[PDB]
Amino acid sequence: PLRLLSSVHYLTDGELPQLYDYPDDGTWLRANFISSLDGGATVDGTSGAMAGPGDRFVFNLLRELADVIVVGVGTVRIEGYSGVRMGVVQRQHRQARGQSEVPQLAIVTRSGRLDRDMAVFTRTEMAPLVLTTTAVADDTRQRLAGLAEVIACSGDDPGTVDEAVLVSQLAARGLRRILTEGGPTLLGTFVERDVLDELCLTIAPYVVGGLARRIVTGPGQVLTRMRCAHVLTDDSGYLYTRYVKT
Ligand SMILES: NC(=O)C1=CN([C@@H]2O[C@H](COP(=O)(O)OP(=O)(O)OC[C@H]3O[C@@H](n4cnc5c(N)ncnc54)[C@H](OP(=O)(O)O)[C@@H]3O)[C@@H](O)[C@H]2O)C=CC1
Ligand SMILES: CCc1nc(N)nc(N)c1C#C[C@H](C)c1cc(-c2ccncc2)ccc1OC
Repeated sequence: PLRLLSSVHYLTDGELPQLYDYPDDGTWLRANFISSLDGGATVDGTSGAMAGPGDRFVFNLLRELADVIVVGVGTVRIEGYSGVRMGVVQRQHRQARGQSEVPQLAIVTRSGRLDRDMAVFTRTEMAPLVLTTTAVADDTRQRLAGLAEVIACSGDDPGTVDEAVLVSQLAARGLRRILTEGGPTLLGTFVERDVLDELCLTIAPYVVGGLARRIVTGPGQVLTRMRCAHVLTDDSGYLYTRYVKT
């Protein structure tokens, strides 16, 4: 029943994006996270310490393929969260794929409490989207006029975000190829409401002890079965995996 894996195939620079192709139609919510061997998501608050050149490469490539990046407000506040920086060649490939110069950025909040002076608003080329509830949308739209387009993503309850609606709200705006990179609360909701189509997980060859939290936090408890689509590796021992529901 058991089969041993090993490096069978070197990936040319055009084969690697075909592995991470989005579906030709429909909407698709992809998660990219990185994790240690013992399920540690962070090393002293950062996740950048476990990320080597390999992971970074896949990380930027995934950004290059996305119409939009969804991020929770907690992650966006953290020390050195930039605006999405597309290099000159990345912008080229995106144009050849008919996408815009840079992927759009969507910030999720239930509270609507974002500042006019946040890092995310200030040095991003293009004005980010704010995904929040019906309850707070209008006041948030006012408080951030000229910084962000504020979009209500409530379903049946005006006091919260319905994650399936969030996703549909993005598709509505031609932003059907979605990517999320954190934080663990947002991913938590995406998993609990079962709207996560695909998980891209980097397994860093480290153990970090028991202090770090997982790539997912929250009260949720589910058993979502996924299919292994591929596993990649480099000389440093990392595993770059792709899993699809169901
Ligand atoms: N796994 C990794 O690799 C990552 C690890 N981290 C680490 O984890 C910590 C941050 O964790 P967290 O604060 O959970 O990161 P988040 O990005 O998940 O911040 C979550 C915020 O998003 C808003 N929100 C509103 N509706 C939703 C919804 N439906 N789903 C999700 N979020 C929603 C809330 O903001 P409001 O309160 O305004 O409603 C909530 O507080 C940091 O210490 C950082 O070091 C950070 C990034 C990625
Ligand atoms: C590159 C790290 C990383 N790898 C993988 N496989 N999945 C992820 N979700 C993240 C991540 C991350 C968080 C969002 C993050 C990355 C980076 C970052 C990404 C790429 N190069 C330098 C920094 C900076 C700040 C960050 O949070 C504050």
